[PDB]
Amino acid sequence: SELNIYSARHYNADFEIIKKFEEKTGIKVNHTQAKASELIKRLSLEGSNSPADIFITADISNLTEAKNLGLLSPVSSKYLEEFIPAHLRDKDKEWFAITKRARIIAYNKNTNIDISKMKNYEDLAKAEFKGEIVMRSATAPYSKTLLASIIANDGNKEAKAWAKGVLENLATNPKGGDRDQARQVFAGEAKFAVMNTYYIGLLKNSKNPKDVEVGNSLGIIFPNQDNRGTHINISGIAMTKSSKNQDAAKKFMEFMLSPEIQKILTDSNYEFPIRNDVELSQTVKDFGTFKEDQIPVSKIAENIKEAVKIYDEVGFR
Ligand SMILES: [Fe+3]
Repeated sequence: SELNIYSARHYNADFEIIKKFEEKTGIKVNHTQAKASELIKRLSLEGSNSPADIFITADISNLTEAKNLGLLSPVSSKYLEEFIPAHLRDKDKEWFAITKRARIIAYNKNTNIDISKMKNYEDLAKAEFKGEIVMRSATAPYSKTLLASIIANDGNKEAKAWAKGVLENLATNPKGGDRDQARQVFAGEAKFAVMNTYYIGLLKNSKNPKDVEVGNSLGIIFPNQDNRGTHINISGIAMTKSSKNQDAAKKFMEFMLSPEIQKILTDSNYEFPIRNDVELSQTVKDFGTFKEDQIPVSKIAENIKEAVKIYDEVGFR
């Protein structure tokens, strides 16, 4: 049992990546998957005695929460610092992006839909869109971090108004993740879905013909193009403080930023690579170009508590 990974990622593409690491290094990987909230509690209760070496997330704020709970340890790697831009890794060297993703607003491009008035995140909360929006639970990392970014940019008053309006505008109570919101848009149960870009790729390229149809129907609004740009989040990685296979851990972290693995992440999981010398997959190119929010993801995550607070006060959960 040579490397223990606790991962909140939820993608079949990761199995190939793991196997590739094992074949390269001879290290066997023990892969545990659960919700980030459950992995953080588990690392908290296991403490110093945890078998965990690596914590992997699909969200910045999950990494920062683990950090701020003393659950991680710094890794100083020339390899990671050379290929990951400073804005996409912890100043204190305890977490590191492996990919980027954008949380966008999707519509059914196989319909005539006026998207002229759905340009910014704030537009989701607008009375005119009552009954026309779908979004997953406020307890989801993607949901919490998106609201954190709205607080970071617009402050808590506007953020609360936004959360209230979104709640009031939901076509249905939240059910499932991003792909279920996409299915709702395909089916005509809602006009707009808040979702991550890579799910569009996963759907368009799915083994399931029904999901291919859903994916093929989706058009992308990259919100806030006229101003601050679209919300970016990261999938990221850290060494746990509990790590006893630290050699292997640092090897795996560097491996995640290697050319072939960054290529798999965009080719097979439709995410944006962190490395600036890896070609995007054709599906990802097809999402189109867009302006990104320039706020550091670390600063977003500083507003995570107020995000959970607001969602609670407004009546989510
Ligand atoms: Fe995801």
